[PDB]
Amino acid sequence: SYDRAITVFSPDGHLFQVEYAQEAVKKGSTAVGVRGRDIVVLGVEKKSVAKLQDERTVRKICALDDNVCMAFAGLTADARIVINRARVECQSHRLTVEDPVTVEYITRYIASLKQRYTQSNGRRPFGISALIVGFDFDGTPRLYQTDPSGTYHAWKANAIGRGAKSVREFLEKNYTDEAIETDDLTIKLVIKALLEVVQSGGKNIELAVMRRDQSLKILNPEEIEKYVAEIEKEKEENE
Amino acid sequence: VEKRITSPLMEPSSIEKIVEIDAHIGCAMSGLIADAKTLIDKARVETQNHWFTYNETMTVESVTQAVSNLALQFGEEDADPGAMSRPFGVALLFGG
Amino acid sequence: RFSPYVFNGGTILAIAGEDFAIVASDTRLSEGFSIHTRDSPKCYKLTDKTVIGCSGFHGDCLTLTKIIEARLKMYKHSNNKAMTTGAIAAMLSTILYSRRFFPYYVYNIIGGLDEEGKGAVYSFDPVGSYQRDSFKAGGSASAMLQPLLDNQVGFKNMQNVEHVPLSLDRAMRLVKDVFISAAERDVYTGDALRICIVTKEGIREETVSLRKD
Amino acid sequence: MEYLIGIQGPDYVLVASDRVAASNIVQMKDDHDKMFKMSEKILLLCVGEAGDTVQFAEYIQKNVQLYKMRNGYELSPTAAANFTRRNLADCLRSRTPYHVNLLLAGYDEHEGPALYYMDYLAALAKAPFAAHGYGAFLTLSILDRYYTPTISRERAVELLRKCLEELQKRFILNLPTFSVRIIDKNGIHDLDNISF
Amino acid sequence: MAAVSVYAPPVGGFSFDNCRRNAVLEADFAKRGYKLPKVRKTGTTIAGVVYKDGIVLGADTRATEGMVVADKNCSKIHFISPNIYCCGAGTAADTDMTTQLISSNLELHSLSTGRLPRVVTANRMLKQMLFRYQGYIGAALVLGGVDVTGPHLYSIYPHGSTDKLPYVTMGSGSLAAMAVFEDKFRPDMEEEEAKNLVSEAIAAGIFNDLGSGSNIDLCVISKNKLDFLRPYTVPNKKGTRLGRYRCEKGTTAVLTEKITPLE
Amino acid sequence: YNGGAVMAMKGKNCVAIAADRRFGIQAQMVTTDFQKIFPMGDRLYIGLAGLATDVQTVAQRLKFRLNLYELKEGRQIKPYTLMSMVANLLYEKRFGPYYTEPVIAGLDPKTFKPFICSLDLIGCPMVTDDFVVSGTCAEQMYGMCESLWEPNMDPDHLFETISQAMLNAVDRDAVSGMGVIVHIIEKDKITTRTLKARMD
Amino acid sequence: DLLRKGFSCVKNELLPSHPLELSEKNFQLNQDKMNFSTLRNIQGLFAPLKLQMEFKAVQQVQRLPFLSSSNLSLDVLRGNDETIGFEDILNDPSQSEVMGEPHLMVEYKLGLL
Amino acid sequence: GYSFSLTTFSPSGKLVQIEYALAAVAGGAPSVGIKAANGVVLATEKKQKSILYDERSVHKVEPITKHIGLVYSGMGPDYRVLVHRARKLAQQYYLVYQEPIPTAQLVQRVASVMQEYTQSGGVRPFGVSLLICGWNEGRPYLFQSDPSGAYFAWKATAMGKNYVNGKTFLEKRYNEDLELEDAIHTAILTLKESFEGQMTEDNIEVGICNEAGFRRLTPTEVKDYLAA
Amino acid sequence: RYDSRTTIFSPEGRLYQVEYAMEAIGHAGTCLGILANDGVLLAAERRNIHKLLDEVFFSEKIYKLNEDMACSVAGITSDANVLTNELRLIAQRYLLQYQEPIPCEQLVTALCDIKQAYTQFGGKRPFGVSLLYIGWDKHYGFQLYQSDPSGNYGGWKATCIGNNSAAAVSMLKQDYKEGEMTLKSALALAIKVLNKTMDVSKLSAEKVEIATLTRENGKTVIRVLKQKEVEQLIKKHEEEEAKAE
Amino acid sequence: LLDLGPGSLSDGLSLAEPGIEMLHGTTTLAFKFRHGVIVAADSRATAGAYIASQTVKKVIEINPYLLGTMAGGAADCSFWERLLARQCRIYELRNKERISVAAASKLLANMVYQYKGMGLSMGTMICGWDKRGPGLYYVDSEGNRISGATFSVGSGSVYAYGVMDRGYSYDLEVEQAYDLARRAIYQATYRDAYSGGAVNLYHVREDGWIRVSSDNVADLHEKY
Repeated sequence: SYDRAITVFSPDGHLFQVEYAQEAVKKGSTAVGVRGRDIVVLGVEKKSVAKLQDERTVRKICALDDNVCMAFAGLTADARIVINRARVECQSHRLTVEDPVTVEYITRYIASLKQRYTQSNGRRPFGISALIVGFDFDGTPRLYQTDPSGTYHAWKANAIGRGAKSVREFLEKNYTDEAIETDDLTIKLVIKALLEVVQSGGKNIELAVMRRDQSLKILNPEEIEKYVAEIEKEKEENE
Repeated sequence: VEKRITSPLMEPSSIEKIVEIDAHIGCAMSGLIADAKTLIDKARVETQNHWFTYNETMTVESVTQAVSNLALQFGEEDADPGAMSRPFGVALLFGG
Repeated sequence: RFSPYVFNGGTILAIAGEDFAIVASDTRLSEGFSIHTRDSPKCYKLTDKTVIGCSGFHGDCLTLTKIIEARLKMYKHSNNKAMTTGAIAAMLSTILYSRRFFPYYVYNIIGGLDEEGKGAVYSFDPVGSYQRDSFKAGGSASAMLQPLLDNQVGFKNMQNVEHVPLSLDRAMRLVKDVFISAAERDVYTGDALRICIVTKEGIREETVSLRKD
Repeated sequence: MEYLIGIQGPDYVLVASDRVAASNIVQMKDDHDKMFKMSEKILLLCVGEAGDTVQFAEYIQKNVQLYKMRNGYELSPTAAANFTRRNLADCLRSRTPYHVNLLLAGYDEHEGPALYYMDYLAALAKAPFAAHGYGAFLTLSILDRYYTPTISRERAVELLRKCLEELQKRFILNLPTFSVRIIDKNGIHDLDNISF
Repeated sequence: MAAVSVYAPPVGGFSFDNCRRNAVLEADFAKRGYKLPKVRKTGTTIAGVVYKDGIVLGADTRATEGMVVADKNCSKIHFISPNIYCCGAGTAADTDMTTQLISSNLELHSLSTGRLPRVVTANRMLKQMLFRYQGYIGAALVLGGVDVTGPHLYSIYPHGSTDKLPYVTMGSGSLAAMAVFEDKFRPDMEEEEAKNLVSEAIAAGIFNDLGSGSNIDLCVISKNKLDFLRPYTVPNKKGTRLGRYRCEKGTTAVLTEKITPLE
Repeated sequence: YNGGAVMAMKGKNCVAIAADRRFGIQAQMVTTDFQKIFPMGDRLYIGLAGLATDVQTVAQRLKFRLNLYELKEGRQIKPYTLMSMVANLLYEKRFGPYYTEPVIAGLDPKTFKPFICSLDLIGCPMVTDDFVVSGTCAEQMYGMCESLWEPNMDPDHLFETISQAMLNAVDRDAVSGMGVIVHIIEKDKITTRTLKARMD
Repeated sequence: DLLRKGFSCVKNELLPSHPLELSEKNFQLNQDKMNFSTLRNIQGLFAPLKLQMEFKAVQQVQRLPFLSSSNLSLDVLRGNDETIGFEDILNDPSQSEVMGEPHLMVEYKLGLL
Repeated sequence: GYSFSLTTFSPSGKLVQIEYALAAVAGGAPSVGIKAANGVVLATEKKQKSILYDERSVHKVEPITKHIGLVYSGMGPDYRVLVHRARKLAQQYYLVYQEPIPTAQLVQRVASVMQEYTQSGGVRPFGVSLLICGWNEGRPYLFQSDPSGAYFAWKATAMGKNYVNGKTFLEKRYNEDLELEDAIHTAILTLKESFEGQMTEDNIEVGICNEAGFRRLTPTEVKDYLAA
Repeated sequence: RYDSRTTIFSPEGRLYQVEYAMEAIGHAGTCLGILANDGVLLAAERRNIHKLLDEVFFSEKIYKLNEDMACSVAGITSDANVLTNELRLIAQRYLLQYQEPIPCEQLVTALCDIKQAYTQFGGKRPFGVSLLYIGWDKHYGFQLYQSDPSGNYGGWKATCIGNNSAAAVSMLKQDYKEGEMTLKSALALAIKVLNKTMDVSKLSAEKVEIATLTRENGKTVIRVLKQKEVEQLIKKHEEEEAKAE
Repeated sequence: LLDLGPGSLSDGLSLAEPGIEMLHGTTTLAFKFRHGVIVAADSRATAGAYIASQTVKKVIEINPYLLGTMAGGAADCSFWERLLARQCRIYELRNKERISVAAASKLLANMVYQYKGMGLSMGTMICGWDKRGPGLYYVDSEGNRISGATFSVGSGSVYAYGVMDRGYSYDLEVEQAYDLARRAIYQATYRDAYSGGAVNLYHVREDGWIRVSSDNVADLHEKY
């Protein structure tokens, strides 16, 4: 009847440790994913810059296969475990049903793994939510969102972690046909959405994008810093 | 069944409230759909196993009986492999 | 050093008409050069509409017929209906294949009525490849029986002959005569002839005599 | 059987395999790509008995890809060769290994080109050139004859053509086409099939 | 990186796996090949007596790989316990490892007990091990020692059977050694007499057998003294070399030379 | 099958370990640079001889154990202990034998006393004072070393003796040869030479 | 019908590698049965029930399977604290020499997979 | 609170169950170990006070191999189990490597075994701390094993009850220059500083370890030593 | 909801057992590592200050995991021993597979997987040990890595774990020649850091365990600094702060 | 009680002369011209020298997307394509899209790879019209899984190879391809002794196979 010992239903039925791993992703770094016509974008803020930290090892935008890339929020260690399992699953599926795995299939596998740590008083639930995004073999963009409970609803434009509804409900009124027609136009959408909750500027706003049939390509503060280049893209052409 | 979409950004087709157990059984979910996903998997696997062993279409009553057989294994943790340790959290409507 | 198998002999035969399905078998149980008994029928009644007849190694015949009866009862309990003929045949194929690497040295022929009441006969092999046929024969004497059935039932190799539908009386005459012929040349066949007539009104059994030698 | 051949030059690796997949006195297919792409710069020529070749090659390919995606960089050719050897050696026990004769050919940005020979017992050995199948006997002398450590790509390809022509001249089996790829600083390069 | 494949190697202890490779690598047999090494037969004439107040063990020191004398000073009197010794015949590695493990077991026993171990204990351990292993561990041992209950002499056969005798002989030259004992043995010999008898008995197995012959070892175990006489006698010496082969410097040609200073 | 031959020789504070260089499948030379002498320490080498598939496995089965030993205890291993764990590794597969016969040769790290040994495929410590041999050419090395060996040979004469033993023993065996490698371990330095052998 | 784990099959293997394959690999359970039959026959059913009952709760909490374990209390419950055999020196589980992913090995212990 | 589980770190992050086994050791029977320049002496305090108790049966300074011995202060049965498995470990190492086990390796393995009970749940940590002496290629060794699994190398230390004052007593009484014959005497003095009962013949058990290996002193030799 | 079972999420999201595991680290000896252009050092405070102790052998908190990379510990020292053994075993296993020394991230992640597996399915105490890793590999060169009982980790250019960690990291952030410092300039910096995180007791070579890693002649060198070098470094920093007046 | 047959002995989850037998399969065929794949096979199944049946449907009807083929051993095939059909249907249920021919062939090959050299005698040939185009694979008992334009397996496979190769062309209009398959199977059953009966003919067009005809070789002999 309490928070306690996952395998218990509340007298209403709110089996609580899942309700808390559900709320465990309210302290992770905000993650955003917007799916365009020919591009899928995946942006994560990093307001733990910790200047003397190697920006490469803390990176949160992981890749699951040639056609699937992943973001998350919450307990990083659980995320690493589930990402390792998902990568092994992608390769195993390509070994037996040889084809690039559908974004649907790997999303369902991750959700099933998350769910399988909800029975069996046993384990504790994974404390992360994932934004599975990628292109499928038939050539269409996808975007998915898992939860510690196991639900895997697929969206068109998402946000998890700190400031969840802030980003999402900003993004309610900004997803349109004239936001996915051209690629950099799609990019500027996610940038502005993250800037709504950003730690005041492009402080390690770890963006990675994916166009059709090529790769995951983490945009990085290049000699041009497309990060900043686009920050004052919007911050010039706002007026 | 009502679907109760939360936000416009959500794909309606993603919300999976009516599934195809087989060509002649339909199912409706309500509750912790995380559990419905394993119950429906059990139902589909059982229907196909019955068709494989017995060259016939599995009757609806037997499908729901097998799915119930997946339930009622609430606590038997002496039986180690992969038990629920809890009742499911879903109510089902097998039509066929 | 131990032959897990032995051939007990025995012949079976099935005919599928329009309203019936004859299943007949000799009742001589043999081993090597000895007659264990002369009154061991090799046709078993499964359901009011389906009759199986096994031949070959007798131990596996007993075990298989008991497994099959148990499986019909389990099906009746879980699904709340008696199995159809086709379902029983598919089950039997599955059961036989489960011992692919230690086969059931039995030849099985299912004779009975399908869902619509027309006759149907299913013929098997020691590891469960079944198929629907209008008639069949298996066991030691199958090689003697099958050509004659092809001639008289399937009208093979005859020209300008009216394809009369096979009547129950003519089916009984044919089965009795083919086993009279078979008892003459095959040493494993004789001493009696249990014939099961599977119709819509139940299963009635006729038994006649063969050469006793 | 079938035929593999590999040549290592200054800064490249040339490999060639037949395209015939026979099942009996008949050949079932004549476009058999016997060449598995481990990574962007590694090629794994696999031959041997039917069934085991494809399964073992698929296993190793999936593992090299899995390592690449789990880490970000890629297995070096010597690493891939040693890992494959460890995998094949351990299966010389239960699942009656797999009689897969391998020929791993790859390039590293750091170590230069590499060619590894592997019998069905998992006996790894780096070599400047090698070959498998009964055809190896006929071609290895010709390889010994005109091979120098310093060979331009065109000289290497005409040497391979010499080997294949003589294999056509003598070898009793019918091997009409051979797929050829070269491996250098820029990925894997397909070359025009040598046909007769 | 702890790769996901075998659940784990949670149980060591005698592989098998990797035996079908042995089964189908006829090579040595059919397909020419035949490098395919085979094992050993060390322990070729070992003998023991029970003199008045102790045990005298003996053994030759030749170890033959195939039909080539591999070792010329292979010790075959193994140490079991400060008062128990054991000669070893049969396959070499099996005898070695078996005696070492039994010594460890036995002196753990004597350590926890706090008194001198009895011979019968070692006899039981060896018997039960060999019987457990169904005789595939071919290891013929002559067990000898002196506990509080007087001298004891056992002869353990590979299959598990053990025989307690006043005198035993084992090895390829066992029969030739048994001849001396059956003709010269008396109960209640003195130390020097028993040593001479065993020396002759092993000497019989040296000159009159092919699988044996080298220096002679003895182990005189008494109630209070333990002399591990090694080597007790040098009957055979290398024939003096007449030529002066004496490879000179620069005689061999060297293509490449690499030098590495270590310290 | 694959072939192979290795020896060791003791001397005046110096040992010599040698090996052929043929890696061939049963008739067919494939490479002439197959490694059979593996460094297991500053002055401690092991030479394997047998199946190439098991030379490559035992030498890596044993490097794993050796590295763990060294890290756990923090000292370079004495040759005798290395000898004793090869017996364990080999005897582990008593009924599944690793078809190889290692020879271990080196110097004691703190005493610089020569040490050599030889093991059969199931593991039987055989410490000798003059030399050990292994491989297909089993008789030929025995015959050569029993004649050329001398005690208390200075390193250059040791190198001459082991070089002649190799060169004249592998030349009389079809499935071993294609050059000879020789390592002379001293209290100060390691010399690795490749000798001139018939390449037929 | 899968892999990425060595295609767990061994169906070709089936027959033991030796009359000394299964027996020597599982002589621990064989000796357990020997002693239990010795105790069921002469001492009672209570003694085998005690041994099962205890051996259950000496293994439940030692360490997670992906790490090495000593299993102390089990050894001095059977006579193994002063009897040491070939299963202790050959390929000790401390240097298991083959491991998988920790999680994936600690779940099957209970039997999730 | 929080002092119940052995698997529950305190909010202060300190393991209270192992915190308690230390108190059990500190409530045990005193023991002293000294490293002399050529050997090690272990001396311990006997609770077999009543005349009915025997010395011919149970011993505390109890050997592991030809050159390693232990002494404890804590719960006797837990000792006996620990010494049994230390003997296992030494013999395992001796079979694997034909070499007497180094003292440090035996200490590390025994400490790992002891820790393996500190983090398991449903068991308890050993209620003993071990003092281990050894002799390996010409230098003495002395180690103390904490119930948490920690192990330390001491030139000289005291343990069991009233150990802090025995630790301080050894301070201005120990140095490089002392050697085994004098080490015995100073260890005896360290014991009687807190013996509480004015020792006689077998109120104590003493062991030594020079290259002649570990050896337990017979009561006559201790009697010789108590004469001065 | 509370501090139990190491597998319960409090009603506020925080794994209280792990938060308590990262509390024992705040009591162990201060340990810091600094990354330099030409090498890596790993200094540590050896809090076994008692004088009767012996066996100064190579380490009390500075272990070596393979031919290339070394480790440091902080926290419950027995669990640290277990973890170091597991690290050595994993490194040897990777070397056995691919016949190359393990890249540092490979081993760090392999260990963090176990350490997280203990903060999940279980019922057992999570490993209360926070580590530091120094090593080399051909993929990225010199690397430094941290770990918490939580299983988290991260590559750091210069960090510190243990007692007085906050002040040390603050001084390191404000004090670091990031990307353009040589080795023993970083050694002087490390001495300054430890001089910041003293107890009352002024430090001396009897209270410090500096160790260094170096890229030389194709072989990796981990030589723990001896007495004389450390005392000389101490006098150097002492004069430098003296004239800093 | 000794063993006392417990109950239904062992039969649970079977899904993954003296008894030694399983009938036979023979002379199948398929090629992949521009208008889709067509599959042809005879209808005969022998047992030693004795025909057990003349009406054996050798073209397994896996699902209305995809066909199989029996050859080498009748029961082994029938069972393994039946289980493959089960797996294909489960996949189509879960992922809501028909499984591609490449995937199904790999499923069957992996399923049959286990039991390697344990006695299976499968000679299957998967056919279908997947998302990528026509599909055609030769999955057999020893693990071969090869695509290709044309195939034929069975005791009389070689004769079919002959006639089919000299008749084949990728730009072959439909009704001529029908006649080509008829002729190839008829010649194969003319020479071979183990092949006979009726020449079944399937066309794998766009979505959905269809059945072309089932002519008897006795009538074809008169036809030619």
